[PDB]
Amino acid sequence: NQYYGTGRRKSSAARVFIKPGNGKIVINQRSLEQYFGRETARMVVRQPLELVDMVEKLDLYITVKGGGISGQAGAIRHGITRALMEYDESLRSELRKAGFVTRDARQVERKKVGLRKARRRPQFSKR
Amino acid sequence: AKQSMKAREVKRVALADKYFAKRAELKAIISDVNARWNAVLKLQTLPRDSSPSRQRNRCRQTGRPHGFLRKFGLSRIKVREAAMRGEIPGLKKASW
Amino acid sequence: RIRIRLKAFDHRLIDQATAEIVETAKRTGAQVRGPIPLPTRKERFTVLISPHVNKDARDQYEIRTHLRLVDIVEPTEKTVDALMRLDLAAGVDVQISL
Amino acid sequence: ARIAGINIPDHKHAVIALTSIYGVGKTRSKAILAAAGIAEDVKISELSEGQIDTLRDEVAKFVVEGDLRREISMSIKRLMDLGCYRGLRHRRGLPVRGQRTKTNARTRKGPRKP
Amino acid sequence: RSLKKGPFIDLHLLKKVEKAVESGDKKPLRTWSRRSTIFPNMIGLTIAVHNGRQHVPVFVTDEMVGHKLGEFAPTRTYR
Amino acid sequence: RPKTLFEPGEMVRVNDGPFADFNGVVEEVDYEKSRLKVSVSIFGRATPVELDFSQVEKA
Amino acid sequence: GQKVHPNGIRLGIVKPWNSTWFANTKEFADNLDSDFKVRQYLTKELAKASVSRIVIERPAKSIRVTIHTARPGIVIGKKGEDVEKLRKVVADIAGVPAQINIAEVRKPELDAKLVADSITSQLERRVMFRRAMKRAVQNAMRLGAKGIKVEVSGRLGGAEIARTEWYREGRVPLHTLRADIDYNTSEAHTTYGVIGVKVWIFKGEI
RNA sequence: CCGGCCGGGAACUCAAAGGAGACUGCCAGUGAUAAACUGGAGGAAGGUGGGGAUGACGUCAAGUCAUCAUGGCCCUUACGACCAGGGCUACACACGUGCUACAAUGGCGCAUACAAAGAGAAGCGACCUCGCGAGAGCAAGCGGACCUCAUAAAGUGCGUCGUAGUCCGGAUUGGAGUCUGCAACUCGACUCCAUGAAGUCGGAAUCGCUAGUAAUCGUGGAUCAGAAUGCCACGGUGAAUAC
RNA sequence: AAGAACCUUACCUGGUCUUGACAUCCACGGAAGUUUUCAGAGAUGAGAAUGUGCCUUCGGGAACCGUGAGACAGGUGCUGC
Repeated sequence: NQYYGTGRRKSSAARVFIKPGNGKIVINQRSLEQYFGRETARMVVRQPLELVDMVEKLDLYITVKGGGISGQAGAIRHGITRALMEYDESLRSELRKAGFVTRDARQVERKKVGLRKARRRPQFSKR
Repeated sequence: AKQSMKAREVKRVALADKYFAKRAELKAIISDVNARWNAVLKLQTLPRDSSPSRQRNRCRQTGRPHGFLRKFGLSRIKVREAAMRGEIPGLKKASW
Repeated sequence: RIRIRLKAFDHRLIDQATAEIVETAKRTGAQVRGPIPLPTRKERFTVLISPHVNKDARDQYEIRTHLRLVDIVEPTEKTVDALMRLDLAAGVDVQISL
Repeated sequence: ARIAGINIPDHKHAVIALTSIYGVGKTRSKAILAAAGIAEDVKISELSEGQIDTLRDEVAKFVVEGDLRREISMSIKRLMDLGCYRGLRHRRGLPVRGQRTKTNARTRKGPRKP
Repeated sequence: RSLKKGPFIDLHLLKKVEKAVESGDKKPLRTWSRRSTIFPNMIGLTIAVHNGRQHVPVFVTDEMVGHKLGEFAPTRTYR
Repeated sequence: RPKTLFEPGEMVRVNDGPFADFNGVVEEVDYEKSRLKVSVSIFGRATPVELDFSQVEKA
Repeated sequence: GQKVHPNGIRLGIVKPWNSTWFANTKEFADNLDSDFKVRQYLTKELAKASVSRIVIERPAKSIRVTIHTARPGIVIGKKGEDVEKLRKVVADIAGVPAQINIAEVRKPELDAKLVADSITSQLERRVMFRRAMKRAVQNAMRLGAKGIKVEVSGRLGGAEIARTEWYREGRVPLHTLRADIDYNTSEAHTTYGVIGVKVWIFKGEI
């Protein structure tokens, strides 16, 4: 298949193309280096793009949709796991063992009434 | 209760909507000058209750000054009564 | 080209109505687009339950406008003769567009 | 480059040296900044007469320092001389712009006294 | 603190001030409205501003031109 | 050309269309929209529809 | 005090909405105020007609009001003259053409609002409240509802200290959402004070 | 036009309807051969999957007669009713709640990223022109998956500051645009140009939080002519620790 | 209080009350209305110009407007014990 994006994390659904050769991430027909190359936390989110280990013979074009950067990395990671299962079902045990096939269902909780945030409660005076 | 306030609100809505707000609009577009003033003095002469900003929104069932919800047209307690009864269409308890 | 837009507060009502319009288009035989699901507009109202002092005590409310577009490709005089009171649902508000 | 102040720039910004000079707001600083257009944290050695003349004419063209002290003191003073309440109510020191005085305004009222 | 499309004065106050100038001498012109800017036509007149049951007499000088009638009336009483 | 002059506020009733035997009053016309705004009662339901002389055949 | 309205919590799942129309933001408050005035006129004119629910459904131009009534004869009147006077009346309140249809409330001892106004009118006519409540619960249990709970509140039997007395038979599973529970409240303006009657009737599990 | 833009296609994201799925279903070990517990496979989710809505009989004669209804009592040429200016915004101070701080894990400047949820017709208002600017002029598109609010900010990448009381920004009346012109005096928010206070991490004490949580960063809505640092929602980054 | 510049909005001044701002009646008169002039801080007065259409089995009926007496209104007045 054409290695299109699948897989979701937080508010992100993946839109990446991966194709054989050597790898350099380019986004919206523009470079990762021009956009965000030497960015810190970008190594932290580039590592899950490669944690699927399915980069070693490929080229990367990323224009994923939704969320922020780490959520986008989670969606791209889940997508390369799905691409791997669809391509050959053999590494399903190792991908589940690494924990990559699980969709991270952790999502932000709603603001609740009488509470300033989801769980944070207004300061209480005893007297 | 508070029947005078509803009579007052009736008077302001009647002066603003029907008697005026053609004259007041023409006076305001003259009053902004673009290349003491007669239009401002005529706008002074027009009655005070003709201003739309003197209308205070009131509950249509009770006339409560505070707590009005303008989609329903009622204050919060009457809205809750009609929602629980079923009189407000499509309104149910949100549970997201 | 004649696109019909349908809004309701009840999804069962709007499915029954969009089936009636889609069946009418099929009975004429002109091409129709499907009942296209356009996003539900949800309005949330948070009203205080107590008349007096209780701020934290509130209850939440939602109105859901369900929406569907049917978009008849070819208008027909047999359709236009049959359209009169074809919806027959008070909950469904229908807006045609040429 | 001291014109109508107690502060002379000392290897620092002209715009904040004038800003530390009383009676002058930020826009005269901004205008002299646009006139300069270099780093102003360059040294004060060879202070430029061009900078001295430009800042003097610009503070002269806009509101001059000391009119602020004049405005407060004479507004209080002449409405006291007339006996109108505006001089007294500007004299007492509580803020008249509209700030609450029920629990705040300690900047105008100093430290608390019981 | 006001638009530059127009200066503001009450129309009854403008009429009463121009009648005061046409008379050339007047007693305190009792004005209930405080939201009126002092005109240069007001200088040399005594305008009596309303602040409740007390009655404040304000005599215009040349300084108090851009200011309204209200700031020369004390609204509240303090120790 | 039949009825080439266009008059605002003119009432036409289409027997073939669903608006037959229906009476309505047009208080507001949106000239700034550049589409004729009448609360046309369609299928026995009165809702505002934008309309044009090219869009609907005049009766 | 701590209890949710059963109709309100069940308004989409089991119970139907009383007013069924679509309105945008311009027509919503006007439609609802017209509805409150239509319901108030119909209640006060049909106080003796045993009214249960008023269902208002409008296709924008027209208005249709369906009155659920235990006695259709009194509201229908002589050859529809009474219904025609209410039709002209609802037309003048609504400002749009009206049509009034009539639904018969078979088994009025199961309907909540009807047994509520029965206990309320009895309490006005000085029937003892224990007797009226026991008559209501036994009549509903006899006619075939699975459960009935009747709560009376305030100034009971001409006493200064208010009390709330509830008589319960069968099941009223209020916490479950499937249960069709018609709940209604009626208000008695007795000479010593206001007495409030609350009825829940659990007819089946849907 | 290298803009899905455009033929096309419906394949994905997606929208919103209907289903499937998770029940200790399966396996082991324990237990009493029971309920059940502890692990494991599968699976997206595993043992209330996460959160919401749901608050039993009653308690405090708890709160609301001022949302509305209401028993009794009182006023009815006044305790009714209209108007204009005032007060609810005052201040010797003392508590409870939130904002911004006390910098360098930060400021300032430039360039560049990635979102969700809402609202909108006497409304949302692009675009272009003119303003340091709040804004003004002209004004298309829109009752909305279309147009508009609306180039998210934290993030980053280069500089620069390396005590500066810093952009932390409090402070009377000045110079202005807007709202409604009853009308910004008392008493609007706003780039305001006003002067650059206090504070160098806070005594006794005391509060919130167990995972997408705290913390931090923005966005929207109701109320509303204008008037949030409040309330109600929304997403971004994302801990520490439970012996 | 999901919004105090006026309004909201009770509490000091100027006017009003037997129909009150707000409903229902009864009598009389006038279409309702729109444009203005003077006075006043202002609902308030004091005036002019036009509109008697609409309709009644015209022995004149309207939504209304104003006045005149009584029932009545009106109360964000008290007691959540």
